[PDB]
Amino acid sequence: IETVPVKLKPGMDGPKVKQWPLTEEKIKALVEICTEMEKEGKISKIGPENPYNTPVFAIKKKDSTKWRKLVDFRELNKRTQDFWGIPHPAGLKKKKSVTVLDVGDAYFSVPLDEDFRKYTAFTIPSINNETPGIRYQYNVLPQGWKGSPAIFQSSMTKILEPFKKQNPDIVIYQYMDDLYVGSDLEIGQHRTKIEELRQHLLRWYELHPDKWTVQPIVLPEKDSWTVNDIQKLVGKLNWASQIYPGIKVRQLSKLLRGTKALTEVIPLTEEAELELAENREILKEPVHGVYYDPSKDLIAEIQKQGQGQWTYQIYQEPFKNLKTGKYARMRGAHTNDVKQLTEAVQKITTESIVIWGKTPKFKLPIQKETWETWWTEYWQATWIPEWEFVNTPPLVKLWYQ
Amino acid sequence: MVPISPIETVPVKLKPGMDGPKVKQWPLTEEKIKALVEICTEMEKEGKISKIGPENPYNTPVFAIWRKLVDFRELNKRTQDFWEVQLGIPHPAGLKKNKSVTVLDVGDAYFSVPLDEDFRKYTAFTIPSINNETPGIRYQYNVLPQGWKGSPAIFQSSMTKILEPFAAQNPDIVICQYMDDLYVGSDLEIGQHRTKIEELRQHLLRWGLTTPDKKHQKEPPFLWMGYELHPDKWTVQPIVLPEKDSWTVNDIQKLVGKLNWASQIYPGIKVRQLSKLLRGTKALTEVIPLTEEAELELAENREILKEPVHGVYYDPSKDLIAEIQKQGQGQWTYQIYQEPFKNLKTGKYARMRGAHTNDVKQLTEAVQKITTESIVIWGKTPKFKLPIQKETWETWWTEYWQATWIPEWEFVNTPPLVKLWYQLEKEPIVGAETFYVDGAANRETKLGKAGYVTNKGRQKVVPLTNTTNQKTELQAIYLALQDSGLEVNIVTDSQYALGIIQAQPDKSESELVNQIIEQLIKKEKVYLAWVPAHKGIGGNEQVDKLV
Ligand SMILES: *CC(=O)N(C)c1cc(Oc2ccccc2OCCn2ccc(=O)[nH]c2=O)c(C)c2cc(C#N)ccc12
Repeated sequence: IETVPVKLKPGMDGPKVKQWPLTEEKIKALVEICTEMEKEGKISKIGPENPYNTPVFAIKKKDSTKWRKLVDFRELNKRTQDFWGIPHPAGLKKKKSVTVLDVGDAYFSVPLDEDFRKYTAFTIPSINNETPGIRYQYNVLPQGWKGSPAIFQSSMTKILEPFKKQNPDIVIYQYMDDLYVGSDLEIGQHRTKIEELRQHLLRWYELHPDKWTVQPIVLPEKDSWTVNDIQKLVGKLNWASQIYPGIKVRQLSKLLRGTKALTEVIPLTEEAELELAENREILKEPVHGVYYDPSKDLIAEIQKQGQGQWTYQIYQEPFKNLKTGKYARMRGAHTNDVKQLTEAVQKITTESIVIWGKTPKFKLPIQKETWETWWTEYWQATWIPEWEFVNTPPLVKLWYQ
Repeated sequence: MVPISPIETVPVKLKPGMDGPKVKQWPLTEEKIKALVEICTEMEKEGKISKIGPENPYNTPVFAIWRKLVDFRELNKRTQDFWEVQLGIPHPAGLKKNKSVTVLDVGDAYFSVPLDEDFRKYTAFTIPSINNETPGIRYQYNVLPQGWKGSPAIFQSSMTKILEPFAAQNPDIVICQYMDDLYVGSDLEIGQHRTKIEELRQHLLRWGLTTPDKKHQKEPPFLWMGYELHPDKWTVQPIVLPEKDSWTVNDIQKLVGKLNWASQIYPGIKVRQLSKLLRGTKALTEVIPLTEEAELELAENREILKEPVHGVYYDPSKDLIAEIQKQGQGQWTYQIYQEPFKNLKTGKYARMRGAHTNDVKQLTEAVQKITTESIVIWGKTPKFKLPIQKETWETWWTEYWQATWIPEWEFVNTPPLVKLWYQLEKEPIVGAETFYVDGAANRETKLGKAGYVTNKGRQKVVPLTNTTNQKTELQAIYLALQDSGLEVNIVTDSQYALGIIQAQPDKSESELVNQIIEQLIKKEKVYLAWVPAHKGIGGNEQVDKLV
């Protein structure tokens, strides 16, 4: 009911990002949505004196046919002054179950600071560049802007005070337009509790982090090793020796002495078996000196393993993985590589939000033009992370398979 | 007098930390001074400007051709940024055919849009007095001045706000704003069309804006931005390729510009050889000889451009189709149409700069470019016709290390067909000879060696001059491919060569890579295995090539 002064970082102008082309159905969807929002005072039309711009597009959330407006506030978010903070709940990832709730509509009940509104300008584009577009700016807290949860944090505490006082065993975290509610109850009790919380918030996505663990390096167990098997084993062990100090391969490389056929079976010597067993014992221990630094970026790498399988690693320093995983879920994307990759990016970003409270920087195994052409067609999350593109095939792919 | 509705002014500011312009007035001739006095007196009588006192410290120079020309370059440098009047040039192939298209001159409205009151003082200018014996006449603008930075955007936005209710209450017509001209198309009867034109003239008169009653100057065919727009078709303005005994740099730039421009409706235009002659050229005036490939390409272009070709307008009730053909040397051409033999438009795509490539990646990139262009022009993705078999594409994207996707498409049997030229094995080949390859080079003398040892005792080492480590690794793999049967296992330690081959190129800048590719095409089965170097892996002979 009262505006809080908001400004940009010193020396930084507002965002001026080009609006990318949109299909006719997404444009019409945005026209209906923005007309309804304008009737409700959430946005207002602006004139040519506003030069700023932030891209917009339209998505369709899970289990819903209604279109939803999504603003790409990434540039404005990095250009908006830092707000202050709350330490991340380290126990949210330790909980048995977590549920994600979209509490974005609440932001629309708080007006936005006057002099800042012009920085939230966006454009509904016209087909074939016939008009300069329909230009709007926000009057209330916009969804997707980092200032919205920071400004609404007091009101959110006031609304969640009775529920948090009633259930001290439930962890509640907020990131952007999402509310993560973790507990240890049964699935039915968790769903009834989620309906209880949503009806509690009404007056004024199953996720199980306990079923997720870090993936160790594993070596084959065979009774007959071919030359090729041993060569791949030595390659994988040499790669792992960058992560684990005492990895040893010389006894196994002794067996490769001579110019032998790749498919020829080689019996393991006793020294080779002992070396392989020592390597197994070394690989069962965690990596030495692995810590998280809140001042550094998180980096997520993804490898396509084929047959709908994808591997990923999250680290800050090379060979110091903070998280590893293997997303192989099949959900209406069996014939579309890009949709699978986009879903993997969304799941990895969610996991990163739960663990560290921020989004990682992705390295995507895809050409820039393909990704940038198609990723908005399968995006369903409120937030958007950063990404770069890998054009050279990494050799370590099969070592994560 | 009928009351005139006021036009809401746009608030304008200067760039932060900057002040208004203060440019000294050039001395003018007595004749030019008299002309500017007459013109400015008439404009003041009309209300475009007003006289101001000496307390205004700002000034902008004024010139005569008479006609008044105020040079607002300094004020433009000091004026805030505005939203663009256009985010792109419309393309004729996106226009929807109308039974009638009328043109209205709203130029007189340009001087009827008021300027922000607090900003008018920055537009001050001074007419020099005769013999400079009296103070010059001080004026300032009350409306959007011609040449000022914000005039086109404020004018277009004001006109848009004015037209919005008329366009909303008449959805059966189309109104487009372009500069000081309005274009009104409709499928109504000619009488109803002219009627709604009169209604538009009345609605504009509600703001005091005057539309010329006498017949206009623009009429089919419309000449606009290098285009001809006809009632039922569109094309580019006539493209004529000049006959030249010798070609300079600007002649080749004019020629490649004409061919690029013509390629949007004339199918099959190629510009690779002619653009290749402009490689690394710094002089606009230098003369460059024509290669024979440039002559053959130019002749093919002259044969394509011999007679006019037209594109059709867009019909949203029909499907959108885009067909692609490979032309060679990284060139691709495409046609976008809704009915067979009636193209909406055409185009081309050249491969990007790179050391290695293949036809499938290039076809993919062309598909993405056409997808984006089609979303721009028509707001939807076309159905594609591609010269590649369904099984080829499936093998490719199922086995490719990157994620890749092409939207809905169908195979069209138009050679040359895009195909996979080799596929490496997933497992070692039983019964096939195993070649352990290695190469090495001296960083100083550039002397190297490349070779192999096999499980059958076959061996080879070749000495090389003027080479590098990477070159010797590739050369070693090439030697293994040359001397092996139709099925071969190959063991290397070169992460470089594996990074190249796993990218699956079919053409390269390196002749060595191309030779390796030809050998791979000749083979039946090739398994390529990698091992770490200097790890005592027998067979992997680093010492044999370091002698
Ligand atoms: C307004 C605009 O942005 N442009 C590029 C433009 C469009 C024109 O065509 C037009 C205007 C309004 C409604 C419909 C159409 O065109 C539909 C197809 N069509 C074209 C020509 C014709 O005779 N009949 C048709 O059905 C025109 C004509 C322009 C002309 C000029 C000029 N000079 C500039 C811009 C446009």
